[PDB]
Amino acid sequence: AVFADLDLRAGSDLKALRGLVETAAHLGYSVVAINHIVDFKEKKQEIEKPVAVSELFTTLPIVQGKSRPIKILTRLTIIVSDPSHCNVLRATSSRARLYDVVAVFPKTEKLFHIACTHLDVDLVCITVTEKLPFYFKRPPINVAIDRGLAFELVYSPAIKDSTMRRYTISSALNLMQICKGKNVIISSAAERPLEIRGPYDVANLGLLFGLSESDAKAAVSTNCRAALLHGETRKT
Amino acid sequence: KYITASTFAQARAAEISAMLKAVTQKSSNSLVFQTLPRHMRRRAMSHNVKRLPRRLQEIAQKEAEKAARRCHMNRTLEFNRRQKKNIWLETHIWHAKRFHMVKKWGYCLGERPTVKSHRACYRAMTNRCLLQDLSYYCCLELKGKEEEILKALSGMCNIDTGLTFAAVHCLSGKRQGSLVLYRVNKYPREMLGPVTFIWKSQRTPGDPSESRQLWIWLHPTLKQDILEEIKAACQCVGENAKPIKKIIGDGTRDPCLPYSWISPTTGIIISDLTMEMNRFRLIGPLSHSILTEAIKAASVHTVGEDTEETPHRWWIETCKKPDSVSLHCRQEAIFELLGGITSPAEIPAGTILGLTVGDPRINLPQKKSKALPNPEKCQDNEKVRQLLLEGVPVECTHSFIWNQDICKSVTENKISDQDLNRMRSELLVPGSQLILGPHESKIPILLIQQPGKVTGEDRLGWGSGWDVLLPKGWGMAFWIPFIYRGVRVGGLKESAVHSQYKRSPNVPGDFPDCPAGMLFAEEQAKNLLEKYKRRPPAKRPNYVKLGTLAPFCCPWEQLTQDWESRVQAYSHLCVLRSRKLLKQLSAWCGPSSEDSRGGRRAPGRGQQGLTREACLSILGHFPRALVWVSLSLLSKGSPEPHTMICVPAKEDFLQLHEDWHYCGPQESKHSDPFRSKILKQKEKKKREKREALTLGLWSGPLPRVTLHCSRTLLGFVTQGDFSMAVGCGEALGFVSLTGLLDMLSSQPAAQRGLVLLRPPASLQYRFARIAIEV
Amino acid sequence: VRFKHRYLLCELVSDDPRCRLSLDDRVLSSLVRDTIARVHGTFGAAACSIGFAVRYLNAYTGIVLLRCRKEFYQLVWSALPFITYLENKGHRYPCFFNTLHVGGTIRTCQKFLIQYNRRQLLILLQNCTDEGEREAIQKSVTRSCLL
Amino acid sequence: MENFRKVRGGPGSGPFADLAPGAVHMRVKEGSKIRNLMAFATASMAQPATRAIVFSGCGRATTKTVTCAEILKRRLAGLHQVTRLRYRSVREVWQSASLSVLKNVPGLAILLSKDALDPRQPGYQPPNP
Amino acid sequence: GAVEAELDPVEYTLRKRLPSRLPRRPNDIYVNMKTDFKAQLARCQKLLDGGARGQNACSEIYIHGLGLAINRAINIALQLQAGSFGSLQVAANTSTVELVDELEPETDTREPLTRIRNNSAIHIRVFRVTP
RNA sequence: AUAGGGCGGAGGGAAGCUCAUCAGUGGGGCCACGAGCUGAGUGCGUCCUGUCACUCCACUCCCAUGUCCCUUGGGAAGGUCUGAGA
RNA sequence: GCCAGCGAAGUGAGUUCAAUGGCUGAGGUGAGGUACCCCGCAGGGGACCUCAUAACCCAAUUCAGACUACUCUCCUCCGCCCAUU
Repeated sequence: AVFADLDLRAGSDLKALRGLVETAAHLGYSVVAINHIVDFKEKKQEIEKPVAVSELFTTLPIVQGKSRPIKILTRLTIIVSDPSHCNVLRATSSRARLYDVVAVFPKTEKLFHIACTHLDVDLVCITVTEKLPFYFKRPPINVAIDRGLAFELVYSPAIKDSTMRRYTISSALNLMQICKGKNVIISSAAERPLEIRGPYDVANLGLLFGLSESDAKAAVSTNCRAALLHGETRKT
Repeated sequence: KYITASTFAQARAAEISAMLKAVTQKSSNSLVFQTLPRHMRRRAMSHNVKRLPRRLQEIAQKEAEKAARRCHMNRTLEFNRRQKKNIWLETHIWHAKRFHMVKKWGYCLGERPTVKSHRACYRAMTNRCLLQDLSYYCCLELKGKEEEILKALSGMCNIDTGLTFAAVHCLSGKRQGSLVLYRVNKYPREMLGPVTFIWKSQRTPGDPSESRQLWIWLHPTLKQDILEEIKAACQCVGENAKPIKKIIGDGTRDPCLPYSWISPTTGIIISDLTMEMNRFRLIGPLSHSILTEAIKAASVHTVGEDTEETPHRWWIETCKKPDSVSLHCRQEAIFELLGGITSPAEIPAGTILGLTVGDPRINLPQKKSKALPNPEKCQDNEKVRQLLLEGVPVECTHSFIWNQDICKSVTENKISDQDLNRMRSELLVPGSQLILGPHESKIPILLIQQPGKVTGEDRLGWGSGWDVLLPKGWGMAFWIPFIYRGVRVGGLKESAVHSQYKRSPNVPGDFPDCPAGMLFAEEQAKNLLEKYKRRPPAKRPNYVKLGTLAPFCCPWEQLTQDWESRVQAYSHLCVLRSRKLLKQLSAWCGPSSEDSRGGRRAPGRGQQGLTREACLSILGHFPRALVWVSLSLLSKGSPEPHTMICVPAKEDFLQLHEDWHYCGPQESKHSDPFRSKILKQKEKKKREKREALTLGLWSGPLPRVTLHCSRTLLGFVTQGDFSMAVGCGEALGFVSLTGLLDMLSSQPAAQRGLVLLRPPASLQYRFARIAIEV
Repeated sequence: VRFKHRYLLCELVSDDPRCRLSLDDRVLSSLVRDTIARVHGTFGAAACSIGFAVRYLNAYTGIVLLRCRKEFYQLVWSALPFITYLENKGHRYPCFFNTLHVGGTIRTCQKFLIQYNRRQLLILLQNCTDEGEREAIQKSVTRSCLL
Repeated sequence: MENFRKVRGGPGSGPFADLAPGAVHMRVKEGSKIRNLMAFATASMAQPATRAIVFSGCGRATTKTVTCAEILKRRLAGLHQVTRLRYRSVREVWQSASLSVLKNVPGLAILLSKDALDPRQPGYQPPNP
Repeated sequence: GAVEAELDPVEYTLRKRLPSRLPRRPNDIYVNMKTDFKAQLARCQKLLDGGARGQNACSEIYIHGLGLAINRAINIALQLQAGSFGSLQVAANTSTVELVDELEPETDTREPLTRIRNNSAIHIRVFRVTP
């Protein structure tokens, strides 16, 4: 019954990063991972010592729920637009074997097909902001659910913009008609020190996305548990 | 100072939220009448105010400003006429006033309380105190010479199988025994009945020449069976008075009953005493304290000095003997040592300790449910160890209520229970217990405890029950001092959870024998068939589609004939209650593990081995047998009565090894060709106007017992309920030997008692753990 | 002849504690009823206004108790993540956080507030490590035993 | 099966160090040592030493060091014993390759004394038979 | 006849009559064996945090146990210190529990030889010390 | 005669779906003992010497704080009277 | 006609600013259908698919009984009218 395992996209400074850890430790979170933005613009490879959370945090994550220490993981988010950049992921898989759970962000439906079948990742980043044309096809979804591949839905609609509220709820329901809810997680990015929600608050926010009446609670608990369970055998 | 100022707010957050929930429980919508505890609520508080306490009445007098015919008949003669039908015990006016009275095979007795106390009876049994009224257990006194009262009964108890009573020499003076009787020595394995047996002989003669007595404690379904067998085995020979005895017994007092005849050759005097004295089973850890504190021994030194005006001279002649005077002090000293004993779970096996008791309504505390813990003094360590190790009170065991003329004089005085209640209103004692004692009720009683779960090694002392034996005239007068100490009293349903959580079968009819169990199972079949025809269809689940003949527990006239037809083709209703063979059967089903050589431990201190040829020799030695099995569900199960035990397949063991918390497979439905004869019957019934076989009854039970269901069914469950002791579903029922040894031969490997069960209202197989604890 | 209610708890977890001093029942009723009209339309703005009322609020502590029906608890409990920008004289950014959705039954809703309060002061012992504040914790334990 | 055990009787053995007591140790599981340690525990009543006997035990030995100090109470009849309950880290390495794992077993230690605990016990509470 | 065939039931071990009084103002917990370990520490956590709900008030608990039980009764006490995280002083008291065994085969010529046996117990007492 | 279709009245100590997964919720239940308190065996010390060692030999593994079990709105709970829990 | 009570933990639901008859899927029974299978007496059974499963109403200490409000239903007793022989 490992509950409230979500991921954050957060690096600017150690003061803003530790504030999100202490806030997530306050609410319900027992597994908090930090994502890294890697794109085709700068083409940087910082894999070996990106943050070193265990060498900077003061050794005591304490929650007020189960009262257990937090397993802090390191995850990677690769923004892929061109198929020439997708071949970089197949080259760094044997050079540096870190970043236990790998998440990729596709943009083309031809590249989305090889991401669900041929590309060896763990989660799929699906964010549609400010008129991003990307339609969903049913055979690449039906292979990824049998493989065990998950799909992300990263939201932050409540603070920045009101126009961005509509693209997060409309692009979600285009996926709900096809995927049916076999492995769907809903994490949230946080740049400001207060851009996170409560542990039981996600259970209605998944029902706000629709998708279920009871299994939306399992989208933050059960489907998030399968990310570390499937990604552990990929590393070893 | 924000970290300091936040502490004052969070401290008051723990104060205000605690005071908002504590005052509101005492407020109850600002009402005085609902502030009372829920056990102490009466709905007649508005008609008469006298049903309220004194301190709560003063507020209700201020609330009164803001907010059928008479009966003049002799009620004693009314209840005398009503006693001609039933048996009508002395404590019937206590029980019928606050219990659901249901007429049964004998008389009407208390079964369920009017207040909901199902969780309260178990809670008053492992922690608090409890007591019952079990007076239907008859007794048979047998007076005769010592050489004749054993030769006529030696071929009835089967010495080499169960517990003996004849020459065991330890159950004689010290304690009682418990065993199962049978028929004559021709060895039929047909008729059987459990009897808690008592020996006592006089110590100072020490020879087989005096009068030797022994009692047969039995069940009223066996009262027609045992009394006609002992007769066949030994020798083929004004004022308003309270009818303390029976009217059925006194109406048959001249022709037949009580059966008190003598035998010419053997000298065996059969004394039938069905209702001669009453019995109360006192069960609990705190039941050992209220038996000690409320009951006080009779002062033999006060009366016997100079006061001699009135009879009870039978105790005066006892006080005249100086040996009985010093013996009564030893009987009280161990009885006062019982207050040092903390629980009746550690006292070896059914001890007997009788003494003389001055009646405990002399104290009669004013408060109700006045429960007290132990005193903080815990001295006399050497005196407690003397009784725990040896436990030989032969001098102190003096069952003085076994005399005929003395027990008559106990009842002959005919004391009034209401006139003594006026004595506290005449003397007007505010807080003292002052009763004048020139002549009191100095009559003895008997104290016998009973251990629970001796064969089962799970709890070892669950049911710790004392028995207070006493004559017929002292009924409710001895009942009422226990009520004001904190005792919650159950009934027959509480007498049913006494055995099913102790893993022993119930004594009326749940074990299948020939004269007794066939009459109660048919009576059990008449109650639920009336309930089955009471409910209209589309509300109950059908039984042809799901399972087999259920919840009617009589296919074992042909089920035990079928399991012998499966094996032998390639004396009836036998129960293997032989504890020498049950030690072997406990080794096969009980330990189900493998580390080096044996189950759950490598030394074992026993004999581990696989021999299938010796198992087939047991089946040819005892054909058509039936053995009870205690079984334990692992998770996600709830056993009902009359559920079927089914043999698992090879695919059931592979799925549970692959996945933990795996629910069992479902049941494929069966075809019902009997539906076409229903519209044939309904259209013929309406034709003849202008054999009742509707939805699960048919007289064709032969081919279904062979192979009907998907999984092969082998056993039933009689006591099906979820346990408050273990914490899960614990069923209790009966299987056959050939059903076990066919499953046990298939699995010499890992876990063996993992056997699925299927309730008849469902279609879901659920697995339990078979373990025979003998 | 009676209505089945639902009682949901909330907690303001934020820095700059002048926002916690600016709490009122008139502001909170004008905040929740407005943000339902911003997320949902005029349907949920009045379907969650016929039973909605405030009952329990401590500005120094930060626990919010709200009323809602059996048929309309899913609209209030889904509008809780979208509550930002509590506009006042200063610059404030609070955000509510649920603890446990209690189905009616005020008594055990206050019982969960006690066990949440007891777990907060025990963790606060070693993390703060102040001599003047530890004596104030001993004033909280002693007065709680007197209850 | 190679263990690595650290010692976390820490502050209390200060005044015990000035008396040089007789330490009694029970590692995990040894049956004949009960006949060996009680041979010296009976001898320590006869040999000239101070009233200070130090016991220890962890893992499964925490139920055997209680029985070891109980039999000596039937002979010496000590009136004060301090039973302290502290974490004890056991790092064993067993072969499946070599696998290392850290275990936190409970520990127990009984300090039989008679004279030195007269200014003591504000809240220590030794039993007095 | 203690070698070939004999029944050996163990009767009971006296604790005291105190668990009729001990669940009123304090709270007592008898740790058994072969039931569960995760359930027993959860029963220690709820009974320690029950204020005006459990029996009357949460003040202090302490734990009994016999010679097999004290291997795991010490395990629930030390994990409560890291669990409850507060200042909870642990004091233990050892004593002797008598144990009377009865063995009697189903034979006329035999008599039950009652053996003497003792077993070790502990009284791990958990305070509520103000930090 | 065909209780074939339609409708209505009276009566019963009539009855008012169950099961499986999952979730919510109020609770209840969740057993002081391994024939290890001079325990047994092995190799040394030693035949009187054991701050002797090893065997989860009785598996109880695990960052051990319940992924444990059962039950949770009726035949009339509704009124609204009579009677019982002294 | 008149006279008798106990503040003490914890109701196989036990709430008290007043919890709980949930969803999906598979059945039962009551209508309807078959290009499907088996048994061979034109017949019957099984398999599969569609649909009905309600109204009256709500525990507040509990139980027995009377009375009253009822229909997805089953049993008994009949009436009226239509049509048929």
